[PDB]
Amino acid sequence: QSFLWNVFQRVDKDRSGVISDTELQQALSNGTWTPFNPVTVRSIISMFDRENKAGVNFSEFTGVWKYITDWQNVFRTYDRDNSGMIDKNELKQALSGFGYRLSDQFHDILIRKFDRQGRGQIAFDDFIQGCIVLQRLTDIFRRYDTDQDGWIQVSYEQYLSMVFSIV
Amino acid sequence: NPPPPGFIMHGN
Ligand SMILES: [Zn+2]
Ligand SMILES: [Zn+2]
Ligand SMILES: [Zn+2]
Ligand SMILES: [Zn+2]
Ligand SMILES: [Zn+2]
Repeated sequence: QSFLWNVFQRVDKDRSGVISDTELQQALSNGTWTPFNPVTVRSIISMFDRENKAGVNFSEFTGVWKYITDWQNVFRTYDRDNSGMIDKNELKQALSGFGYRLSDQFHDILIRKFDRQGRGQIAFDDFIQGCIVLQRLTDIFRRYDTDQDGWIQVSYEQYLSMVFSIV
Repeated sequence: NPPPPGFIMHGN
């Protein structure tokens, strides 16, 4: 009750009562001393921001703290070598939760697309944003995956519909 | 010696 509350305080610098995007960012660690991915921060904020205030109050921050510790739980387990980074061999073991098993060097496309560190591995902040994009893509896929076998057959319009429904 | 992934509480 105060545990979640005394986390909210230490992250609220200007004491306005709202965790700003900048506040949550520099109160977060990707584990590489580089600034936490602002795109990742912006996403987690807007997910639990309900009055457009581009931030979260204690009510809204509870969802944020839960949403971020649940991701650290995921990151902690698949980071078996415990280097603070998820490598390709550890990525295969991680992205298994999306249903269809993916090819081995499809994990080289994902790691090229979402790694900002550029060291051929995936950090915690980039891991969250990557899955956010991935979940966004699979919701679009599941609409046409009625068959439920990981394969869809769509038209030209439906394809364009899928592309422009990314937002 | 960077802070572990996620929320950083004071004292690293
Ligand atoms: Zn604030
Ligand atoms: Zn690792
Ligand atoms: Zn490794
Ligand atoms: Zn089928
Ligand atoms: Zn230290």
